[PDB]
Amino acid sequence: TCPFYKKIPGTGFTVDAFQYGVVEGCTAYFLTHFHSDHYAGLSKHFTFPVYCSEITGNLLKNKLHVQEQYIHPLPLDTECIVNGVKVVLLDANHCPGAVMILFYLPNGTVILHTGDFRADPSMERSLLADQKVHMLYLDTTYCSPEYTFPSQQEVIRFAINTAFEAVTLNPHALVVCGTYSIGKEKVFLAIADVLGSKVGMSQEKYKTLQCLNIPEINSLITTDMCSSLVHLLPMMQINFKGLQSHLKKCGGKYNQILAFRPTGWTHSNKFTRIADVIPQTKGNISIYGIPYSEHSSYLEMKRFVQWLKPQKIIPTVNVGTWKSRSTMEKYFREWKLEAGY
Ligand code: NI
Repeated sequence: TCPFYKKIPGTGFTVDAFQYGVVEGCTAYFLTHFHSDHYAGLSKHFTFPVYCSEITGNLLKNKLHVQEQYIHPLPLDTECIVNGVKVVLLDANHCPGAVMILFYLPNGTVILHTGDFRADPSMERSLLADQKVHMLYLDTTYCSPEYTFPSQQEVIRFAINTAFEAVTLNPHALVVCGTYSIGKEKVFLAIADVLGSKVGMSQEKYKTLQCLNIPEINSLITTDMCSSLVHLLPMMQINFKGLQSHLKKCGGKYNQILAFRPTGWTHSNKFTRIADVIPQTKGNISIYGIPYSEHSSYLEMKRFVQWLKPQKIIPTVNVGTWKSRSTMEKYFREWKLEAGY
C-alpha cells in the first residue's frame, strides 16, 4: 500500500505515488520529476489531476501520452493555490524539470518535500529563506559520510579536457556517452561543444531532449549519427562487447572509442581524486566511469538541513531496512545537536 512518507498530512495530497492504484482520499497527485521509480504507473489512462513543472508536463504528454486535461503545470518560484492549499515549486538541482514542493497547511504548518535534489547554497536564498519549515521530507540517497564527490563543474572540466586531448591526438576516435534517463545532459553537451560536433542519438532520445526547454537545443543535438562524432547510447551498451559492436556499425569511419559512464558514487571515491581517475581499456576501446552526481553528497545534505533547522525529518530513500533507518536517525540527531536546534 502507499507508504506514509508519500502522503502529505492535512491535505488530500500524495507525492510520487502513482503505482498503488487509487490512493483512497487523494484529491491531487504531485510528480516531482520524470524518473521511472517516481512516475511508475502513469499512462494515457490516468484520470486524476497531476501537478508538476512545465518540463515534466511536456514529458507526460509526449512520452507517456497522458491527456492534457489532467496535466496541471505550475511555474516555479510562484505562490499557487491547489484545492485550497498554497504551494510553491522550487528548483531541485536534480534533472531537468525536477522540483521541490513547499506546502502551507491551513493550520499554519509548513512542509518541504525535496523530491530528488542536490543541495546547494543557492537554495538558502530562494523563497525558503522567508519562513520556517516544520517538516522536511528528505532525499537521503547518499546519507552516509563515505559519500563524498567532486563538484559538477570539476567533473565536466575533466571530461572536456580528456575528450579534447584524445580526439586531437586521433581525429579518427569516436566519443560515446551512456544514458538511461533524463539528467546529466551537461556531460555529453559540454564534450560535443569543445569538439564542434552535435550529439547524435536515437529518434526516441532526441524526442525526449526536445521536451526539456534547453536553449538552442536544435543547434546541439541531431538524429544523424553519420555527421556526429559524439554518440549517445543506452547505458546497457557501455561495455566492451557493446562498444566493439557499435564500432563495426560505423563502417570504418572510426578506429578508436573513448566512452564515458556517468555513475553516481563508486568506492574509488574514498581513495581517488578526479585528477587521478583512469579508464578500463581493451584494444582500441577505453571506458571512463566519472562521478557526476545529481544527488546531494553527505556534507551538502548536512549543510542544507543544519541551515533549514526543521522540527521533524522524514527520509524518502533507503527506508526499506531497519539498519538503514536507524543509521540515518543517528546522523539527524548528531546534526541537530551540533547546530543547536
Ligand atoms: Ni531522480
